[PDB]
Order: sequence, then structure tokens, then C-alpha cells
Amino acid sequence: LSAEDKAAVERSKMIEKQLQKDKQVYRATHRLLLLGADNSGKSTIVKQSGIFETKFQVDKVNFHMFDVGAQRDERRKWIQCFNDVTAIIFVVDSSDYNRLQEALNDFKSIWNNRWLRTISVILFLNKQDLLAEKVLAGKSKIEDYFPEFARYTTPEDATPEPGEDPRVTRAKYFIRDEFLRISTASGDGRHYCYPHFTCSVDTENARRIFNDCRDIIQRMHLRQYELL
Amino acid sequence: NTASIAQARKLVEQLKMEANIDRIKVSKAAADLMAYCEAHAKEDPLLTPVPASENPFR
Amino acid sequence: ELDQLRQEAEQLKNQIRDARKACADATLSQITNNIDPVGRIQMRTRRTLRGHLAKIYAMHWGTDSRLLVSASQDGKLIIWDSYTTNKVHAIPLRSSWVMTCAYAPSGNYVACGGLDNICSIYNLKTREGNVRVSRELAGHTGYLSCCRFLDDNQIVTSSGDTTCALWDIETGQQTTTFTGHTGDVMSLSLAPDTRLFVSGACDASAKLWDVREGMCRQTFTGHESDINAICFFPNGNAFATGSDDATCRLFDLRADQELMTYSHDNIICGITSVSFSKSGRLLLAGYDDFNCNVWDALKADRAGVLAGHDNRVSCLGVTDDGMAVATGSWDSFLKIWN
Amino acid sequence: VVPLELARGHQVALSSISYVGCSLSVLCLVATLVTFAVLSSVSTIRNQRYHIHANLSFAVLVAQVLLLISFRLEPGTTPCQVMAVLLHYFFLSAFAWMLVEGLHLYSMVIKVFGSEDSKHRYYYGMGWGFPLLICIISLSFAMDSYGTSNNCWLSLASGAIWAFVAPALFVIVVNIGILIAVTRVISQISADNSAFKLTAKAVAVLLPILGTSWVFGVLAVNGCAVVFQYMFATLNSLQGLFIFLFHCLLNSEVRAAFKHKTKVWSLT
Ligand SMILES: C[C@]12CCC(=O)C[C@@H]1CC[C@@H]1[C@@H]2CC[C@]2(C)[C@@H](O)CC[C@@H]12
Repeated sequence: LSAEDKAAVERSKMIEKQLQKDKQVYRATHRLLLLGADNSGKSTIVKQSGIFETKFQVDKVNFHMFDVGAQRDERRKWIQCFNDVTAIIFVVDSSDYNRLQEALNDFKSIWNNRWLRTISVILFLNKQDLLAEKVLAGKSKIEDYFPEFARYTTPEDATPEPGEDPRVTRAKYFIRDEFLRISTASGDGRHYCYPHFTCSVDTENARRIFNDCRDIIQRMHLRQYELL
Repeated sequence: NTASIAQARKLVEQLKMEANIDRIKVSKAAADLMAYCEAHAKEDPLLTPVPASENPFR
Repeated sequence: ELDQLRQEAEQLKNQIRDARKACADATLSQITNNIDPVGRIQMRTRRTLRGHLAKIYAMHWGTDSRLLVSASQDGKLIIWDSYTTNKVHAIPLRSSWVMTCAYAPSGNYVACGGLDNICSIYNLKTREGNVRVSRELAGHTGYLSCCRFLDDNQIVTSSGDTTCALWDIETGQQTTTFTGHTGDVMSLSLAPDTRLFVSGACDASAKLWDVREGMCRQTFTGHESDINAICFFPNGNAFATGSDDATCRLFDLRADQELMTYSHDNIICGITSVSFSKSGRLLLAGYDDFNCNVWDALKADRAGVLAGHDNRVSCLGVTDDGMAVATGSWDSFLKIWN
Repeated sequence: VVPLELARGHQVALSSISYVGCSLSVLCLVATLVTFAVLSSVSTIRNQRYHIHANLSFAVLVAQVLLLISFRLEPGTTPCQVMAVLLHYFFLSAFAWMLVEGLHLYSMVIKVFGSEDSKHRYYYGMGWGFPLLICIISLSFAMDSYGTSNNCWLSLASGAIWAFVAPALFVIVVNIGILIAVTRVISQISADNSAFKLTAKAVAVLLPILGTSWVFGVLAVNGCAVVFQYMFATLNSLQGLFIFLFHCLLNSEVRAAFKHKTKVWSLT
């Protein structure tokens, strides 16, 4: 090192200092994948020309939301760079009784991939209001859509909202069970499925994401510690 | 529609012009490749190891 | 009608294949056998470039064979010296994820692209000030994959809109769009001559493209998998492709047919990157089996291995002077072999 | 306090068992140390926890070797009193190291948010300064009470044992609390589904490397020390074998790293 190439050394040292400073922010930021489709509650959840981003503060822990607006039919192309994500958010309509089997097919497709078979999936439910006036109205009966309604009993582990007729909770647990049936087949590794039931205009969402991510991180760390 | 018809016509013209491409035996191309590999073999410090003298990475 | 067009566009492909069979008289594994094999190669790395924040995806080498680029998921562009293992400039950018690196031949313009559908070019040598944006470029509804500079005023690129397009720095307007591909294009390389360039897509096909007229010159054959990377021979008459089929292929531009099948029974992992050297005897190709691999070109014989990376590789390149080989891998590590 | 260590009927099968256990522990621990030294380039063994394991194993190994040498040394001779303080310092360093490991486990389990903080300086400081402070405060006043007539260890009938039993009790109480909390968490997790299998595995895994087996010493020193010394010796001297076996042959990440390194070595 002659007496010319020493300013570059201190410049590089400063660059490493800036990178180490950035580390303290990058390592403490949690990022999520927010999937979904149209006619869902994307506008409501996102309100709290390529890749979009929204920032929100929850319990003094930074969180990152990622949603795309230029995704074609193909999905496996850019999914390669999604392996480092922590949890995956899935949004379903659950109000219109049609456009539901496609959601299950999408759930199976994401749940059965090979590269990302280490990320858990966070379920969600939207448009709780629209479901209410549809079940009590004898126009769009769910029996004609799914013919297994005649064979269904409300599970014992139930937390019904007060003032709800048995049909409403029956339909809610119908959706929950039909969403959980696919998940219990595969998996058995480091990822599970976490059904959730939250309204659209509500603030308890952050608590739900907090508890889900805390449980996932705790399970992952305990598994890494050989205890399980 | 008209856009699909135009795209089909463009691809048909492309395929028609694909036939009017000069063709020569791959043996001649292989000969040129071998000649280039053999002639440009001394001036490459990968296949032939170089002494540490004329090596800035040493 | 569409059925009539589909029926009519069969015999011409049939006679193209017949001409391919007629022209194919011999193969490299049948005429190149008297040459001396390269033998064992003990390439041991001396410098290990660390400091990247997260997994990297691309790299390039400058004209001076001194400055190299690399980008990561964190959204930083850094240019190093590769001699005193030091960095000259760190370039943050708006798009938090990037997918492309490129260095201009004059060593002034660096192009960064990703899935943001915006092409950003940075003027490293400013008149008075630090690094600043030069001219944003957009117009593609798909995700950009890769781009390589051709001159200082124009640049070609590949996007997620199953089509290719070139842009002029002045007026920033797309002149002639390159259309004809069905699958998503995810690989593109240039040629020493500024007249022709090739690209590969997920349709297991490649097409030769012309810069000036924007008309597809030649079409390649099947690859049985999605093409990820492509490289061009220095002579300008051959190119090598890669895919997830674990079979690298070397198709000559003049021949436009499959000649070499880099098939090994042990390997099952796909190929990530491919780059040649000046001599053309050797060829290094990154692998998804958690390490790098070399491959002789004229001979289908293994010539040692290049292992040492914790994670799978993502990029690989060879300097212009053909002295060092640098490989990038997902473990946030940059390794350069002398 | 009356020692009541070995009067008659328990003197035999004590020193020989100690020798056998120490030999097994030293072999296993030197194997663990050489394995850690070899397996340091890859990313799997790059976290803070493995550094804690390495330094803890080194401290235990050096303390055990020093004790083995201390067994064969004449009393009333200067090197004996020179190395007694080293013996005590090394044992206290091991105690503080498993205390730090327990604190790290507590911060990792119940406080998952903030585990990755790069606290290397604080861990080393609190692991290698507390024994030094205890040693200097002991040598400030306790000098004559550092060599007895029986063996090279310090006298236990002068009140100078304060530097060991109190830290032992503190570490044991903290360990009991942490283990109870972790066992409750594990039982809650496992209640959502083999009932008494994962809990037993966790207890056995956390027993030797963290140090919850020192409770028997209190009973051994005072109160019906007839049958509770065989278990003390067997479960304390053979700490090496236990830690080596468990956290070097059952750790999932260690095996994968070793296989990868073997593949790399065989490639060239
Ligand atoms: C308490 C001592 C001596 C004091 C000390 O530093 C700890 C050490 C622990 C092992 C003990 C040893 C005293 C002699 C004992 C009790 C032998 O009987 C077998 C184990 C030995």
C-alpha cells in the first residue's frame, strides 16, 4: 500500500460503517407477503406503478407489507425471491358464495410449492357484514353450492358471537373447516395455517398479526434449539 | 381481431424470411472454432498456468 | 382461419428440421478428440469479498477489468476495485428490490432494474456532486429481468411482458419493440458486433434479434425447460444457454442447432449462470447444487470443481482480460478466483 | 457446617469413579472443542450461542484438568495455593457461563422480539468479569483460608466458602425458575394435539449443558448423606460425556454442517 491508496481504505471503512448502521434497521424489520384477488377487502386493509408498500407501527415493532398490482396469471416466475419472507397473508372474500373454489385452488398451489415450503400462511376473512344478511336470507342458500351442508355439526370448540343464530356460526365454521381441510393433509414440518376472523373496519388486526408472528418466531426458535 | 391478424401476418413474414438464410456446413464452423481455440491458447492464463511474476493477482 | 394457419405452419418447420438434419454432418465430440485435455485445475481463491447485506443476484465487469458491480435484496448498488478489496461508491435507489446489474463500456453509466417496472440509470461521474439519478425509463407492464449496454445513448432490456425493447437515452422513447415471444423472457446477452443479439425465455426457445430493423433473424430449438441465463462467444458465432433441466447447451449462431449436451448423471440441479472466456477452450457455469462448476467446451469432460460457497450461486462472470473469475451466491458472499 | 462427605462405607468407588468420569469427560470435551474449531467457516456455527458453548466447554475442560492435577499434589506447598485460586476462578467462570446461557435462553424464548441484538461484548464482559471481581474481593480478605492440610482445595470450615455456595444457590434458583417457565410453555404448546416424551426430552437436554444438577450438593453437605452422593458424583463428574453426546451428536444443524464439510473435503 503506497502513499496513494489510503484514502480509498478510509472511504471503504466509512462505507462499512454505513452498512453496519443499516443492519440495525434491516435485521429488526419483519416483512410479509400480502396475496389476494379482486372483489376482496384489499382497499380497506391497505388504507390503515409496480410493487406497492405500506408502513405501520405495531407494539414498537416495525412491520412491512408488500402487495403487487401488475401480477399476470403466471405466479411462479417471481416467487423465487420470496423465500426470505417471514409469513404470508392470504385474503379471501367469503361474502359472495361463488368465486370460492378458485381461492381454495390458489391456497393449495401456494401451500404445496417446494421452494417456499418453510413459510407459514396467515389466513384471513373479510366482509363479515355481507355474510350476515346472506345466510338469513333464503335466496343464496349454501346447500345448493356445497351439498355437504346437510352433514355438518358445529364443532364443540366454538366461540359464538352473542345474538347469532346457529346458521351463521354454522356457515362461519363451514368456511373455516373447508379452509383447514387442505392444510392438514400436507405440511407436518415448520409451517402451519392460522385461521383468523376479524371484521373490516377494526383495529384489533395488529394484535392478530402480532400474536401470529410471535407464535411463529417462538416455535421456530424452540425448534432450532433442539428442544422439539 | 385486426391486431391478431397483423401479428399473424408479421410472424408469417418472419417465418418466410427465415427460409432465406445462408447455410454452411457445421464442420467449417467447428474448424473455425478449433482454429480460434488453438491460436488463442498462449495468451490466456486459465488453461495454461502462468508464473507468479506476470500475475497481478499473485 | 386459425386452424388453416396452424395446419399450414407445420411443413415449413418440418423442412427447417430436415435442413438442420441435412446440415448436421458431425459433432464436436466426433472431430475434436486428438487435442490434449486441459487436465486437472487447482483454482484456489485468494480474495473473498464480504460485506453484502443479503443475498445477491447479479454482477458485471467493467472495461478496465478493475471495477465490478453487485446488488442485493436490500437495495444497494456498490462498485468495488477487486485489487485493494475496497468499495468506491454505494448507490441506494428507490426500488427496494432489484434484479439487474449493468456497466457501460465507457465506465460512466450503471443500469439497475428489477420488478418495479422502472429502469434507473446513474451518472457516476457527475460535474459537481455525488451520485444522482439521470433518466428514469418505463413503459413495460412486466418485470424487468436483465439488460446489457450497447452504446452510451441506447440500451436494450428484457422485461416480464414476454417481449423485448430497446430505449434511447435521448427522448427516452421506445423506438422498435421486439415481439414474438410467448413465454416470459428472463435472459439476454449482447454480442461484440453491434448488430445482432439473442434472448431466451421460459418457452424453452431462443430468438436472434436485430438492433436496427427490430426483426427476428433466427430462432433456436427447444431446451426442455425455462431458460435462465445466456452468454455469447467472443468470436460472435456461438452462444451457450442454461435451464433447470441440468443440461447446458452450446448452440452456434451460424449453426443454430444443438451440438453439446452437458449432461452428468450425478447432477440434478439446474443451471443458474453461464459465461465464457477469451480462449473459448473453457466454460464456467454456476450450479444449483450449492457450488460452482467448470466445463471444458471442446471436450465434454469435467475439469475439476469450484466449491466453497455456503449457499447456492446466483451469478457468474469472467473479466475481459480472462485472468480472474468471480461468482456470486445467495449467502451474501462474493468469491473471486484468480 | 460439618462436611459429612465420606466417613466409612462411601470412601471407595468415589475417587476411581471420579477418575473414570474425568477421563471420559476430557476425551469427549476435547473432541467437542476440535469439532467446533474445525466447523467454524460455515454459517450454521456462526451465531452467539455456539460461542457460548465453545467457551463454556473450554472453561469446563480446563477446570476439570486442573482438578485432576490438583488430586496429585502435596499439601502445604506454594504451587498448591497458587493453583487453588485458579481452580475456584475456573469453576466460578463455568457457573457464570451457564447462568449467561440461561439468561440467553430466557431472552430467546419468552422475549423472541429482540433476540438478534449482537450482544457479544456484554456476554463476554458478564462472563469474564464477575469471576474476576469475585476473585479479587476474595483475595482482598481471604488469604489464609485458601489452603488446608487434607488436600489442595480451600478450607470449608472457616467461612470462606461464601464465594461459591451463594452463587451456586443464585444460579440454581434462576435455573429452576427458567426451567419451570420453559416447561410450562412446552406443555402449553404440546397440549394442542406422546404426552410425556417431548417434555422428558427437553428436561434431559437442558439438564447437563445448563447445570440444574448442582442442587444435590446442598443435601450432600448437610442432611442424610448416605445415598445422595453416588448420584451427585455420577451426574456431576460425567458432565463432558453428556454435553458432548447430546449437543454434538443430536443437534440437527451440527450433523448437516459436518456432512457438508466432509463433502467439500472429499470433492478436492
Ligand atoms: C467441593 C470441591 C472442592 C472445592 C471446589 O472448588 C469445588 C469442588 C467440587 C468437587 C469436590 C471438591 C471437594 C472434594 C470432593 C467433594 C470429592 O469428594 C469429590 C468431588 C469433590
